[PDB]
Formats: sequence, C-alpha cells, structure tokens
Amino acid sequence: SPVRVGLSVDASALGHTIPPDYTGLSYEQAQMANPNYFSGANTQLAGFLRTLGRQGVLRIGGNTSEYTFWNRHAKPTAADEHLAAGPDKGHHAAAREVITPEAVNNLSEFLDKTGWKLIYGLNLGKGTPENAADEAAYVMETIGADRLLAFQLGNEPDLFYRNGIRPASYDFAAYAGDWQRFFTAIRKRVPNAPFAGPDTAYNTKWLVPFADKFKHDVKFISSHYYAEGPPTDPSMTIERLMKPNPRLLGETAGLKQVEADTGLPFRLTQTNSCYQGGKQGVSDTFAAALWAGDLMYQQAAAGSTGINFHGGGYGWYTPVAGTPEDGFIARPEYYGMLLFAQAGAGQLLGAKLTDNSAAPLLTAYALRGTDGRTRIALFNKNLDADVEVAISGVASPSGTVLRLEAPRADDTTDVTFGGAPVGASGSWSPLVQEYVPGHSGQFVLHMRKASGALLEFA
Ligand SMILES: [N-]=[N+]=NCCCCCCCCN1[C@@H]2[C@H](C(=O)O)[C@@H](O)[C@H](O)[C@@H](O)[C@@H]21
Ligand SMILES: [Cl-]
Repeated sequence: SPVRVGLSVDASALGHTIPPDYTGLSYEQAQMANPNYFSGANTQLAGFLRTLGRQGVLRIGGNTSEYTFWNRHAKPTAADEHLAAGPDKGHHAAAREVITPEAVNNLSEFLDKTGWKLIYGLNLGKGTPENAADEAAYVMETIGADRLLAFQLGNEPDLFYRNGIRPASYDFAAYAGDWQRFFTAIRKRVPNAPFAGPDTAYNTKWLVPFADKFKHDVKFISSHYYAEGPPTDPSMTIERLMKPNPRLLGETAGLKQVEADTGLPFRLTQTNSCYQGGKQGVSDTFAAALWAGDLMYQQAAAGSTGINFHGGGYGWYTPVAGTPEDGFIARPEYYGMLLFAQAGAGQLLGAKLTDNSAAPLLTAYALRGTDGRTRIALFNKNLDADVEVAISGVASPSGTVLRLEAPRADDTTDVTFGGAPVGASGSWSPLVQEYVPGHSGQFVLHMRKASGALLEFA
C-alpha cells in the first residue's frame, strides 16, 4: 500500500524566479568539425531543442575543446562532413579537429531556428591566444552579441594536471596566468567579448580565487557536476542516483557564496549522471529522467541561472541521440527535461513534505507560473514505494496531471510523458487527461514507485 505523505504549498514562501533560458544542453566542440550538425538544415535537432524550451542555452566545450583548431582557411575533412561527436570518454587524447567559417556560419542559423543562446569554448588547453582571439572575433561577427552569452577559456582546467594538457604541477595560479593571456588577446580583437569561468570539473577551491581575480572580466561563474563520484567509489547504480548527493550540496553552496562575495550569478554549464560518456544500465534509463528533472528543480531552487546537460552522438547519457543522416530521437533523460519545459518559468514556492520518512526520495517543487497558475513537479524517486500525496495550500476548482512513466526504472525505452512518447523532430503533445482527485485545499495524488508527475491547477 502507498506511503501517505503530506505536501503543504505556501504561496507566501517565495523562492527564486526561474529564468526563461534556464534549460540547456552541452556538446563536444569536436562536433563543430561537421558543418551539417549545428545547421539551419538540421530541422530535426532544432525541433528537439525547441521542445525543451523556447529559450535555452547551447554550450559547446568539453574535453574536445582542447583538440579543436579554428582556422579561417580551414576546410572540413570528408569524414568531418559525417562526424557525430559523442561525449568524450576521457580514456586518451581526443582526435584533432579543425573548425571552419562554414561551421560557425551554420551555427548562427541553427541558433536562429532554435531561439537559443550560445556559450562557446575556446582552446586554452592547446591553442594559442592569437588563434583564440581570431576565433572569438569570427564568432562575435557571425553569431552576434545578443546570441553569444559567453566564451569560456578552457574546459575543466582543474583536470589539466592529470590529463596531459598541462604538467602535474599545474594549479590555479598557473591557470590564472593563462586565462589573463587569452583574455587580453581576445579583448584586443573583440572589446565587448563576454566571458564565463572557470568551467571547472570539480575543484571548489578554484571558485573563490577565480571570481575574486576576474570578477570584473566575467559575466557569470560556471562549473560542472556529475552525480558519479571519484573513480575509487563503488560503481554508480540507479539506487545511488536517486539519493541526495552531499557533494552537489557543497558545490552549490560554494557557488552561492561566490555570488554573495562578488555579485556574479552561476550556471551549471556541463552536467550528467555518470562520466566517461555514461554508464550503460544507469545513464541511458528512465531513472535518468527522474534524476535530471529533479536536478533541474533542485538547482533552480538554489538560485542557479541554468543548466546544460552534456550529450551528443549516441552517448549513454545524451538527452537527444542521432545524426543528420539517420535522424534524431529523444532518449529517456530528455523526458525529465520535457517535464520542466512543460511546467515553464515562474517563481518557486514553499512545498514542504511531511510524514515522508518511509518514502524519503520523493521530491516536490511548487511554482507560480508566469501565467499566474500554480504548478507542482513531483519526482517519486523511491524505487520500491508508491505514494499518496495529500496536497494542501492550493485553492483551485480543477487540477490536471501529466505523468512521467516507464514500466521499470532501468528501462532504456518505453518512456512517456502525458501518455505519449516524443516523436520525430521533438514533436510532443499529451494524449492522456487525468484530473487530480479531491478539491480545493485538499487534493490527493497517487504516484507509483519510480515515476514523476506535473500538476497544473486552473
Ligand atoms: N576527484 N577528482 N578528480 C577525478 C576527476 C573526476 C571528475 C570529472 C572527470 C570526467 C569529466 N569529463 C566529462 C565528460 C564525461 O566523461 O562523460 C566528458 O565527455 C567531457 O568532455 C568532459 O568535459 C567531462
Ligand atoms: Cl538562496
């Protein structure tokens, strides 16, 4: 029988306001070697992005950003015209790639088709300041100030000391000197170039020193998050993925403190469940939908300006999989992002759970929509417990529910939202209508184990 929990919504308990460009995706820079991928001709992928949000941010970076070499006279290889660059697996050095004017031109058209903004990595790991300045100038020329949100100078510079990009002694002080050299060169070509950083993988010690040094030179602070811990941890499981992550909480507190010290907001510019491209049986499953949707809300509630789920190719954790030649599909994680998209923007409200110790991985978020209607996003991440949620603090004549479902937490397919899969080119509309039982001030929602729900009140 279900665990009977209470949820009290408090319309006076005002949280953060979710911005319209919160959602986003991250891709490997190597993908820019193929001018057909981020292209106005890529209508399938553009549709998948639009379904994730009418505003949002595309970030391009990752390990391959140290292996991409812009040149104004470059041409893609024949193989480049067909490249599908999935998440770098981190086992050895990435292949060298060139980036061309054509690809940047086509990226511009892709951003126009999607309505999304751009965070663009520059090659601080192996490239030169002058080449970065030239690349930045072309990007600014072509993409424009309104769509270019920030350049980033290197990806995960806190890992250069161990991945061959720099010697073992590389540290924040060394990075700060590299950053300044690149910044100076770029600003000579592009005096209005916007920056974010430090784009770190994990090392929270770099946040303070970076922000204090470069606070007048950046628009926002960026860092990364993977749910999987260090290599010496036990292998990630779905059970672990559903549970709170104290490292996340600490990282988020570090970022909040930077904002308190400097005024700079923060964005989680690369995230996913498990590293090395993901873990088959965890990252590519329905549990990842629950994980991702919940993470989006947790971070929004903490004051993040947005998020960018890493992906590409057919990587285990990619939200969207596919290629221009074979087409694109929504993977399970996409459906958690879709729940967020459908909820929309607005101000988060207090949403306190009680009587929930037997269903501790249920999370709930309440929102006053931009349209004035109350929504509640719930993630029943308990893998073995169904819940019955008694909802107080909401007065409405009618509420509806859209369910986020799969038959098993580990399913790699069979994921639906609102009773429907996402179709080709991101097409989605709900096919199952359900009213929330109960009435004004006392609604009652059942949720099966390992499921999610979006409630909308009239
Ligand atoms: N503690 N400690 N240090 C050990 C390092 C572990 C932390 C992150 C390592 C994996 C990061 N690695 C993430 C990703 C992946 O491995 O899936 C890959 O595709 C992207 O290109 C990278 O930017 C980033
Ligand atoms: Cl806060």
